[PDB]
Amino acid sequence: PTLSNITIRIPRGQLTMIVGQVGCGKSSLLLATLGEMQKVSGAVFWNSN
Ligand SMILES: Nc1ncnc2c1ncn2[C@@H]1O[C@H](COP(=O)(O)OP(=O)(O)OP(=O)(O)O)[C@@H](O)[C@H]1O
Repeated sequence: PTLSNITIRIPRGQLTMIVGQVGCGKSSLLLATLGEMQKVSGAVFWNSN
């Protein structure tokens, strides 16, 4: 695994400006959010209005 223990909840209309270092899981989360990263132990349920 290249990422774990991600516990963030964001309702709709929540502008969440992600900041971080040079290579500390910024774009990787941006891709894993869409579903392009293999998730091993994660409870994720995307839903909309
Ligand atoms: N799609 C991917 N598949 C495999 N490894 C990835 C993927 N995307 C990023 N990585 C790797 O995971 C690590 C985390 O990188 P990260 O996602 O933080 O990069 P970044 O935010 O684009 O970087 P930077 O701050 O330099 O712009 C790096 O070693 C990177 O090479």
